[PDB]
Amino acid sequence: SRRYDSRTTIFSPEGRLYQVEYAMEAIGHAGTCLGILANDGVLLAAERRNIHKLLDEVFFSEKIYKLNEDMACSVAGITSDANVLTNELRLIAQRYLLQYQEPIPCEQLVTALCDIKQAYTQFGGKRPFGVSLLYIGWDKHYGFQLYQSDPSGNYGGWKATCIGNNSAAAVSMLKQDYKEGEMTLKSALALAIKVLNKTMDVSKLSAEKVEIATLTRENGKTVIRVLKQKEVEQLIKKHEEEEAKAER
Amino acid sequence: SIMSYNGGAVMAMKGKNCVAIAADRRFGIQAQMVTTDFQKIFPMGDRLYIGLAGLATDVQTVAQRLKFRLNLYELKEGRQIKPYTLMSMVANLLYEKRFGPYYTEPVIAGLDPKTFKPFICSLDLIGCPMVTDDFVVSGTCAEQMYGMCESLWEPNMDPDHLFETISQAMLNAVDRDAVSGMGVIVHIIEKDKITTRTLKARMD
Amino acid sequence: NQYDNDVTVWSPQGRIHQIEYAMEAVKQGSATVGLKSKTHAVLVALKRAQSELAAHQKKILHVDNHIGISIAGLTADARLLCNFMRQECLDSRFVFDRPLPVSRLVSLIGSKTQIPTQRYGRRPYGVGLLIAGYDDMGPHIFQTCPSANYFDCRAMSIGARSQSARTYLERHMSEFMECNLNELVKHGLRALRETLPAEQDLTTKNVSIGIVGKDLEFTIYDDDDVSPFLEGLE
Amino acid sequence: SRGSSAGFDRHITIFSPEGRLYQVEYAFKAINQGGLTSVAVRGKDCAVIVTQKKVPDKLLDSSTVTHLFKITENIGCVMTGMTADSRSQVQRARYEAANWKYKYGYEIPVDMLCKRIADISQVYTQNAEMRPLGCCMILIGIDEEQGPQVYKCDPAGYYCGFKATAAGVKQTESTSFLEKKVKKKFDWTFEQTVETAITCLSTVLSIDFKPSEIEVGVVTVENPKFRILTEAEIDAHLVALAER
Amino acid sequence: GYDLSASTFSPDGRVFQVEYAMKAVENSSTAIGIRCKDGVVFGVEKLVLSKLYEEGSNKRLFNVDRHVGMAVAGLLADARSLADIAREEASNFRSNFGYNIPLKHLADRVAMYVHAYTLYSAVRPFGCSFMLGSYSVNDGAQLYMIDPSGVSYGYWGCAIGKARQAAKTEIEKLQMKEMTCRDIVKEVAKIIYIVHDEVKDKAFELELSWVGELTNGRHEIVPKDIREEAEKYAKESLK
Amino acid sequence: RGYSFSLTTFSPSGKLVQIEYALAAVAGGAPSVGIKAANGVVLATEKKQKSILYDERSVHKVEPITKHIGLVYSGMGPDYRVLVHRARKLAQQYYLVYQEPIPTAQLVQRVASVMQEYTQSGGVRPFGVSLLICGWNEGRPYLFQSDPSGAYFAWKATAMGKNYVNGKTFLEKRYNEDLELEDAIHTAILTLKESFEGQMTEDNIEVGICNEAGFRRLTPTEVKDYLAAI
Amino acid sequence: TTIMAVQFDGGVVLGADSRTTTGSYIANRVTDKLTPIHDRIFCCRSGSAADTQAVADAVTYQLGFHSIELNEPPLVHTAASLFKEMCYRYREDLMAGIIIAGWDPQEGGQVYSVPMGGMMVRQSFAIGGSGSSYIYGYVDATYREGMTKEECLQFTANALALAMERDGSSGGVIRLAAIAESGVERQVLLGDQIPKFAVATL
Amino acid sequence: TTIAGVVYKDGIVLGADTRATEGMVVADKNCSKIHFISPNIYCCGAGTAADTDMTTQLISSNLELHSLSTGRLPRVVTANRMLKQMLFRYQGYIGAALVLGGVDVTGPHLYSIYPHGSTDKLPYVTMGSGSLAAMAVFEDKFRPDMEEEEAKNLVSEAIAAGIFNDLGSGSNIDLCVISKNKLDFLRPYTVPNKKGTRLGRYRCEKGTTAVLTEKITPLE
Ligand SMILES: *[B]([O])([O])[C]([C][C]([C])[C])[N]C(=O)[C]([N]C(=O)C1=[C][C]=[C]C(C2=[C][C]=[C][C]=[C]2)=N1)[C]([C])[O]
Ligand SMILES: [Cl-]
Ligand SMILES: [Cl-]
Ligand SMILES: [Cl-]
Ligand SMILES: [Cl-]
Ligand SMILES: [Cl-]
Ligand SMILES: [Cl-]
Ligand SMILES: [Cl-]
Ligand SMILES: [Cl-]
Ligand SMILES: [Cl-]
Ligand SMILES: [Cl-]
Ligand SMILES: [Cl-]
Ligand SMILES: [Cl-]
Ligand SMILES: [Cl-]
Ligand SMILES: [Cl-]
Ligand SMILES: [Cl-]
Ligand SMILES: [Cl-]
Ligand SMILES: [Cl-]
Ligand SMILES: [Cl-]
Ligand SMILES: [Cl-]
Ligand SMILES: [K+]
Ligand SMILES: [K+]
Ligand SMILES: [K+]
Ligand SMILES: [Mg+2]
Ligand SMILES: [Mg+2]
Ligand SMILES: [Mg+2]
Repeated sequence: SRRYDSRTTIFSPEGRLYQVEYAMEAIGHAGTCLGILANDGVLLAAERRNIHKLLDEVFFSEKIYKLNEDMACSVAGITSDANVLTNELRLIAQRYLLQYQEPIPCEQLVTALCDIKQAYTQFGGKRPFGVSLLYIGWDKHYGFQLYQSDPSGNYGGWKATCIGNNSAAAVSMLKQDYKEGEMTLKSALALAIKVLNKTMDVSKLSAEKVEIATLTRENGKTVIRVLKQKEVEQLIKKHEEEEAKAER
Repeated sequence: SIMSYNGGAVMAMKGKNCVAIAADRRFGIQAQMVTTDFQKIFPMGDRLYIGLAGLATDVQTVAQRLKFRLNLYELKEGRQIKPYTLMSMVANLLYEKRFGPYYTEPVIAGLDPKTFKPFICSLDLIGCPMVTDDFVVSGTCAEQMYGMCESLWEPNMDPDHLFETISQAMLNAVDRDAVSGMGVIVHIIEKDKITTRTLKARMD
Repeated sequence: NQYDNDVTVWSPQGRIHQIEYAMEAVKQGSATVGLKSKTHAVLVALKRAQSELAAHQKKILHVDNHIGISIAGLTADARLLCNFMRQECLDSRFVFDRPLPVSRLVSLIGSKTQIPTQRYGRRPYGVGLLIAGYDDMGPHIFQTCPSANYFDCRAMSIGARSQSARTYLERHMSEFMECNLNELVKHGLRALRETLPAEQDLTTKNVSIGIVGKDLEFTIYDDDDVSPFLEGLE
Repeated sequence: SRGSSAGFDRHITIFSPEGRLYQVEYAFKAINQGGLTSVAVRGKDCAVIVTQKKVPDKLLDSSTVTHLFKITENIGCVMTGMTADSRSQVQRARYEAANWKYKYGYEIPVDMLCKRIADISQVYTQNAEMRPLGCCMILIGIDEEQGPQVYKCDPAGYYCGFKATAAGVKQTESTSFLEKKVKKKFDWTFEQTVETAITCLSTVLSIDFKPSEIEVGVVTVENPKFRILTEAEIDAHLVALAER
Repeated sequence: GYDLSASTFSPDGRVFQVEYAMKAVENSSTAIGIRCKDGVVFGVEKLVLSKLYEEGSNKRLFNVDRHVGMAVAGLLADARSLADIAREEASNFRSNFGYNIPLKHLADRVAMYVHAYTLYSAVRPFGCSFMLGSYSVNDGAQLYMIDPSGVSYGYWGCAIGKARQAAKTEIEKLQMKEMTCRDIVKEVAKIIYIVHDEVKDKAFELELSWVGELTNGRHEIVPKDIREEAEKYAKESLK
Repeated sequence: RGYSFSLTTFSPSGKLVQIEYALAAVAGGAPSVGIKAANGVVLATEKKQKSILYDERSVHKVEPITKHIGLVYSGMGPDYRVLVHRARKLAQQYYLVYQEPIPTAQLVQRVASVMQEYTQSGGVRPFGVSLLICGWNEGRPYLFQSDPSGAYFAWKATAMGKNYVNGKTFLEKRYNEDLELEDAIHTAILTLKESFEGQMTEDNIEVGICNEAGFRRLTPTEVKDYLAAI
Repeated sequence: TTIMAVQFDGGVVLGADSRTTTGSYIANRVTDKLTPIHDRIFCCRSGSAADTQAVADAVTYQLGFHSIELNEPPLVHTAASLFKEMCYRYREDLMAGIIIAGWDPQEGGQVYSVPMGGMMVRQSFAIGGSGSSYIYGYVDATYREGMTKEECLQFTANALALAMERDGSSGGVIRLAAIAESGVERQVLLGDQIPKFAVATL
Repeated sequence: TTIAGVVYKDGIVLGADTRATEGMVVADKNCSKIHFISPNIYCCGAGTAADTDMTTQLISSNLELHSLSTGRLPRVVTANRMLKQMLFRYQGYIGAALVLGGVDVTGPHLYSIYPHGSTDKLPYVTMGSGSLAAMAVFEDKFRPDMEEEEAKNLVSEAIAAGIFNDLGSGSNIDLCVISKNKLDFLRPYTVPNKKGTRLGRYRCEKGTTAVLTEKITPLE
């Protein structure tokens, strides 16, 4: 019925896709989520939105998802949409493993999902998924990697980036502090806390309010860990000590 | 008989706080040995292994398809699969092919990932499960295997005695079967380690 | 207005504008006339030519040995319907080894052409037909419309300025049943000629004729073959 | 909010800005288009359905004018609202019941039949392409453990069991009448069930009925088969009421 | 606007698209049925829109089974499609259950089919009302009428189309329960002549059919000689 | 046929307004409360129960999904009956494969996924309900909420429906982690008393509990007993 | 199996033996082969137990729904027609030799046979199943037009008894039913109540 | 397999042996053949084991969905119809031979259900390769309205007959007793068969088995 169809998969007069844009506005308001590549690993750090006192704490994270042995992701935007997509990512990764008997290379996993997102902008008359993702991983072709994908079905690789609230500000701070070819996990962790300290300008930064996951290699095996609150507090403490030095 | 085309044998056995699982190593096609290091026992967890005998192609398919399902299971759930739950997962996979089955009859051996209690079971080719408190066997020399396990197995065996019993049960059983053998591999599964051995064995 | 874009939307007057608009496609086609006697059914049609160098659009189509049609409206719809008719006729000869009675074929048309008038996103057929046939009940002329209604006729005209042709046919219809063939076709031509501007005449280039009857399978006369019928409009 | 509207929220079953479903609300209005009212009451021994029977046209075969329908031998129903919609719903209920008996080997409980019809109506409130049915179904039957039952479902897909209930134009007024009468009764339970039903109807309409102006259906613990009272049987109740 | 789809209720709880379809039936010329002692008779005022049309063109009286006649008003292509639905239903009933479909069941089944076209944006309601008539020794005479909403009732007498009310008021004068079909055809012809507006629509054919003891439960056209007499009676009664 | 286009779409500010309007149907529903005690869970709800004419026992808002899992909601009742039916079916599909009762969190994930579908799939609106789902497994109690978007959350205690904002601050100033189930039931009912209007009886509230022994509704007589103190 | 039914003025009598076999093991010695399809319509079943049970349950569903819709008791002829449709359509997958008998207000007592293959024929009386072979000559000699209900019962009980003695796949008890306007009366002849005919010793 | 059931005064007794075989070899000495359907309904299974397991699990699951909806105790007839309609649909390719018994609002009910979908409602039944031995015991000894203990004795005697006379049957006797008031799942009821003891010990000391290769992988 033509009267009620909002026509979600058509061009506007400038060659634009309005839903896609509109989905990108949803993302910009969601929890800030950054990724940082280092020489010995990759990390994700995310603002938590689940922070009311009466919440119960039952999973090992709020917005960090393990995809397969060698890969994880974080998300900004519509949570239920993110659940459908991360489920689909796990399925694609297992289909590839079944067929080839090796892990899916990171970029291939991202591309496979982005093609699904792409389809939702071109046919079927449905709303797109209101999700942007950051993907971290290791494979044998390009080692440690970080990708970003959005509701247009576009992706790229990054050394450091941010999606969600205050993204532009977070990327400026990264442009200025990030040392191409010279970062370590320990210095990326410092930078991530620096960045979240500034971009959560409402208000004072706490371990209850962020989530950090690291992805490293140990004895020929990928290790993916969500940092415990003791460690997050310790990094916050070190960042606060470090800013005391800032003048003299 | 379809199940004897490749031959082969697996068994598993329970001891005190430990389990053992073992397999012959031959990959052959009717009379002809093709290889002598063919894998039939696959990790499904740190302390949980599945052994498959039967048609080699289905041994590989079932292991691979099972792994697919288990990995999705573990990612989705909080956690490592329980032995009994693996059994049910395999049962369900085999019974979906009730009217065109995979020709394999697995055994499972492991320790509960939280309680470390020993578990062993086997299933027929259409997914009927059977848990036991002693041993299970599957392959072209099942009768031979039964005779050895019924005579040698005892309750509450420590790791060393379990290893000797499963090893002697396997070696002597496959030595009465033309299309099984060319080596034996044995995994002993304890709380704090896995011990993997290949046995001095007949090669004819 | 809000009521004229969907065949599924009744107006507050109990009308369906899409069906009425489809009927306009027939009123703007070139005129055709159909009439019958006791023994023959005849169709006569004016063919419109795009330019001075164009052939002139076919108006009369063979359906089966005992059935032919004249068309007005969307030519593509005319062919689709004609192909349906043809198939219904072949089917009945295949199954029963006898011609499909003309009144049953027309019923099948009514039932087929009604369906898209009641489903969203479908449209009526934009064609009207005159149907000439001969079977055990004698000669027939039927008319079909985009509304899926149909009519059994002593004679009929549809298309542009057909009112004139209809008047002529009413004026002389008491003569038709007793007419020999030549007389009957003459009558069809005189009716058709009423539809023309005063200047213009029936010629071998613009007239097409279809005839079926007791001893005659459905036959089409075009170009030089219409000249016998045009000479002696005297 | 308070009667706000965006987009197509009055034309199809999407949510309005207060979270309402206007099309569902409009289906309740369609129930009253018919101009009729129905009442149903349950006691310890029986359940009764009473409805108005309006035959304005003398040329009608009045034996074909009914809103009382047998669903199974043991489950009766009164329908209120748009007639063709109601008939369709009655057909679906007959199908659901017969299907249940074939698959499960025992008669569908009245609660389950009412639930199923209500769940089917629910789908029309969430899918955009069809309208709700503008009718309301009241079901009576005897449950082996719970005794006589009266159940009602509506175009929103809501359903409930009742001590007594009503539908159609005077539903509210009936509900008040019935409410006031039960609070009076010990163990909040009706006892003269046919009389209560007819009286309720008679008050809220102000009519004083002839026996051809109402229809009466019953199920009883002693006689669980759904039965329709004849004119004479209804008259005996009307007369016995008139005389106290 | 609230009147463009059968899947949209208005705020007052109406389905205007069904009402609009009803208006197409009310624009049509009048059809009547009367049930009597030994059968059912149908008459239709059949407007002749051109003298070029044959006698009998555009019948509004149909045989839907050997024992069941149908009389229609409204959009004629929709009515004919409904006559096909009724035929198919009677045919299927005979195949599945092994006997002639009872009138009431046929009426209810085709009514549910009509009803199904009043729920959805995907399709439109039928623009026709129709009567079904039959007779058997076991069931007696029966006359049902179905409208575009899918409502179905039984009647002693019924009229549909544009002079519906005038026709009913004449039908009410008859004691039809005590009359035979042979008597009633005359009265049907009489009534059609009364409600026919001879100023506004100039020419009409009377169409008559019946089913009763006298046709052995078969629905049949009234024979030509009897129709002509009934016309002559109707015309002279108009005087 | 079925409309194949989404009826929920993004607005120019990035909002899915149908979902927000579904949430408004939830906010206008009758109150519900869930409290996770140390040794169990209580779910409690108000009946928007007019009339003495209602047979209060004839339909329940607090419903079993499995022996160990139960649900309550705020919002539209008939929408809720759909989700109850699908949750039951999902729990049984899991049990057939794995031969173990579905963990509470796995049941919530699958139900929440169904609610997500109804925010994108063709020709349908979202569900106008929020679910509170209680369960016991891995030797431990669980309380989850699942909302019309398909988002879900684990709570220690919460409130939904009319006056939920106040309900949550009432619970914030009253819940402790070491609290027992009998006390929790008490505080759950006090939370409903905050926004009641009517005088509470055992016939116009419903209470369900979940512990090691399983999930069940409290009986009218048991509720009556807890209502004596209140 | 041996099944039979007989028409009388006002009703029908039905009967069956009660033996179910798998090979020559008796899996039920007191089978009820007379199954109510509606208040006054029964079918006698022979052939496959699984097939005739599934078909009878299906026709019971169809007939019940039809009857509610029409708001009248169903015709015996309708019940037989529905068995026929299903037994004919699926004749390649079913093994079912059925007798449908009952009472309706329009045609009274009626007996129809729907033998394997799915034809349908009305008869004064009908016999079927493997044991019927042994009683053709007996029923053909003994049948008389105009038998009473009681005579129909005795005629049925005797025929069945004779078949049961000879047919290894028939035996056990004789279940009888009489159907009339007034209702259904069932009874069982067991042991000494089964009619008795001497083995012909020297 | 030997499985059986009896209706006694106040309920149902179901019985079964515990042997499963693969060919003419015992694969399981302690197979559980009396399956849960609902808290008031149980079902013994014979025939192809994966089929009996899967069929009973599916119907139990669908019945649980049914009772969750109805809020009432399920009925034996409902299990019987579901089982038989599914088995008929599969035309005997699902090789489940069942003894279904329970107690519902209308009292005790016992059915035998065959693979092709026929069922027989009876006061005593038996199924499996041992079913004729068990049935001999019942024909000889069954009386209507037995007390609980007599019924239990009779069932276990019938299962013993199958155990000792049928090569397809063995090991233990399991019973399930179902009344309005009680469910007694008695597994094992009796252990009439025991392995003999081992006269000579074969405790193979470490090093008896020669080892080519060894890898120890430590775990957390
Ligand atoms: B009668 O026709 O001899 C009788 C009538 C029947 C009860 C309606 N039929 C039988 O006894 C037939 N037996 C069965 O159909 C039957 C019953 C139980 C199990 C099996 C079975 C079928 C296939 C494989 C294993 C077991 N059949 C008999 C004549 O075949
Ligand atoms: Cl993986
Ligand atoms: Cl992988
Ligand atoms: Cl798979
Ligand atoms: Cl043209
Ligand atoms: Cl054109
Ligand atoms: Cl027209
Ligand atoms: Cl025209
Ligand atoms: Cl049934
Ligand atoms: Cl009272
Ligand atoms: Cl009208
Ligand atoms: Cl669409
Ligand atoms: Cl449910
Ligand atoms: Cl469960
Ligand atoms: Cl409960
Ligand atoms: Cl036969
Ligand atoms: Cl037969
Ligand atoms: Cl017998
Ligand atoms: Cl049954
Ligand atoms: Cl067996
Ligand atoms: K809708
Ligand atoms: K039987
Ligand atoms: K015999
Ligand atoms: Mg060897
Ligand atoms: Mg060799
Ligand atoms: Mg078969």
